[PDB]
Amino acid sequence: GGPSVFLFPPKPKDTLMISRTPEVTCVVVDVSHEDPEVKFNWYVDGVEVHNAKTKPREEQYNSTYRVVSVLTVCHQDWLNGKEYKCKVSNKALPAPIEKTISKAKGQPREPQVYTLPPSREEMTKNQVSLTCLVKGFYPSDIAVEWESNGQPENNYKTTPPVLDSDGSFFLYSKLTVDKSRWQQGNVFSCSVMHEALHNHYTQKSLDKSTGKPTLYNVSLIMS
Amino acid sequence: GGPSVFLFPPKPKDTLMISRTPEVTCVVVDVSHEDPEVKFNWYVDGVEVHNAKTKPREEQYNSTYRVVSVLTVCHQDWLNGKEYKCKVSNKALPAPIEKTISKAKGQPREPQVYTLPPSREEMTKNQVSLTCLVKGFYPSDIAVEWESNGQPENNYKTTPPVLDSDGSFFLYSKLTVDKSRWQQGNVFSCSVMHEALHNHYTQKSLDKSTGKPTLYNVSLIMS
Amino acid sequence: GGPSVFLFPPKPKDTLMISRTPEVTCVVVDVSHEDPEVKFNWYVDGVEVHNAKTKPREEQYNSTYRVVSVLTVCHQDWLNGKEYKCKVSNKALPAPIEKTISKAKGQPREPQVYTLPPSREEMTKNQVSLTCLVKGFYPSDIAVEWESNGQPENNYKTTPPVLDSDGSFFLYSKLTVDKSRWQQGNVFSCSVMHEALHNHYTQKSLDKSTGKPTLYNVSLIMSD
Repeated sequence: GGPSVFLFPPKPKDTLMISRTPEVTCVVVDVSHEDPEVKFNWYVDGVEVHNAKTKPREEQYNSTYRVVSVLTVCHQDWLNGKEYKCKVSNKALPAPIEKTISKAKGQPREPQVYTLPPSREEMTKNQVSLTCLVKGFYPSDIAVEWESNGQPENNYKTTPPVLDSDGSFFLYSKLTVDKSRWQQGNVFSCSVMHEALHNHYTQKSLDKSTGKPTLYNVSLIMS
Repeated sequence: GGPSVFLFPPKPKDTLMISRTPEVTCVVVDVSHEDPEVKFNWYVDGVEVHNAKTKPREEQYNSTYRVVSVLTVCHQDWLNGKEYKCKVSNKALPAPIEKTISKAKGQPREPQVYTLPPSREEMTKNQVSLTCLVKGFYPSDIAVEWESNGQPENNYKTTPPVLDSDGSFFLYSKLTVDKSRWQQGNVFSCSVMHEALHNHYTQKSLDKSTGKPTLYNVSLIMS
Repeated sequence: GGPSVFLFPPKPKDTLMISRTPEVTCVVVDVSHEDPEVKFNWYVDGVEVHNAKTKPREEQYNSTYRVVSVLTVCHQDWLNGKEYKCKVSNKALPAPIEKTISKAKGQPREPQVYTLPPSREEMTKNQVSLTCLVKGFYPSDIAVEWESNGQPENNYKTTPPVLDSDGSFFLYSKLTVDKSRWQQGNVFSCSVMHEALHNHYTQKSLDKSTGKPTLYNVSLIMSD
């Protein structure tokens, strides 16, 4: 098998709340220069799709030759768990290689999201870090975005999911903001989007005064 | 006999979010008995669509034939506000009739969502009323839902949108609950889905913490 | 072709206000211009009234005429719930059409009125909104009005009544004002008028204080 097939699965974030149609690419890399032409076929539930698209070939700095294809896929189709196959045939390869993509067949798990107020030591520094974690989701396809007024901040960072003993997944998201803005009591939240969650959207509000509502500052004066 | 043709827009809750399927339909009422079969044609921007289907006709109490045709739509297709054409052609009908359905054009305005605690006089009664209002949205298409941490409820009523002095619509939603769960400190969240909102979703939660006393307290002195 | 008579029941605020008690409106549209004569009849409790009032017809572009007529009758007579009948006769209609209008029949219920103070998040906005909700009134006849002793408020918002699960009705009244006026402890109330309510008037004034345990934030002074 001379030519190789590189499959790019659709972005888990893209298939969520509608921004653009997710794209899956069945790129053909390591194509021999003797026979640049490649035969490409479809397999979707036994019926060929009518939205076939192709892109011009690109030649890299090295000897590797790539052929790239693009698609449009409806959001509801991916959630249905349909089976997809892109078949690549070439003269150089003796027999075709099979790489089939489909949604994971696992039991959905409802995830839980929590927020942690910054520590006192972080108050010493000029930057304040806000952390929120999401845990208990069996599928690895999830999105977390720190949402504020107007355009969301791009400073947020998300760690990859880590497997747990129970078989679920957990991850953290950290956002660094200015120290001065923290005392203003601005609203902060990290929206978590998962397929198991209701409406695929959940939000948790984090505020300085929400950590502890206990009454304070009691003064007594005796003559 | 010249049957009447009625057009209906898809439910917004179908359109703005993913899993629920939005279908467009153009219904016919008072179809002549001579030709019960009615020819329906679906056009999207002047393009034929093969995915549209028509349910079989049924006989009603008023002896009037009703034929319903549904066409699947994409969320981005309705977001772009593309024109849809329903063409009705019948043997009894002397001339086919074409109807156009399109999204209303307007300036998207971000709505503000607030929650009001129950009144002191109202909490004495067995039933407790929780109100969540959304204001300042120019389009008339908006969805309001009530839920808690456990599961969504169903005893919620949403008032129809009404005009304002500026022109932006505003409305309220009321949920009736028991005092036993309300006094235990249960979160209640109203979710608003609007086109102008970020990710077409915005949740506002209540933890019965409204009217938190200030940190400062009145000093006590002795004479 | 044939004229169509639309039913406009009296607005309960019209019944409540002294000046507009007697007015009852019959409205007819799609009147053919070929026939100039219009016959109007009022049947109160099954009998004809001697006096009548009818304004001149209004011309419409689409070969139609609008006829509005006013009948005078005591407000207490309408409050009794007796049926009223409007008859409109014209040459275009082969036979006269009789329309019956009456108040909704049902068990009267005493409505409940509650005011809500503005949320903390709203003082960010320049304009502050006050809400007064009414609920649990089976009849659709209700009148909610915002009132202040210093000066009546120009702004007034009211949603249409919404049917409840038990069969009653509920709605809200909204008043937007300035932050300074609300902070200065201005007196606001939502007068509610219903047929079942005693004296047909209920006032629920809203106070500036939110009932928080600490609002003074000023050290007290002891004097013996």
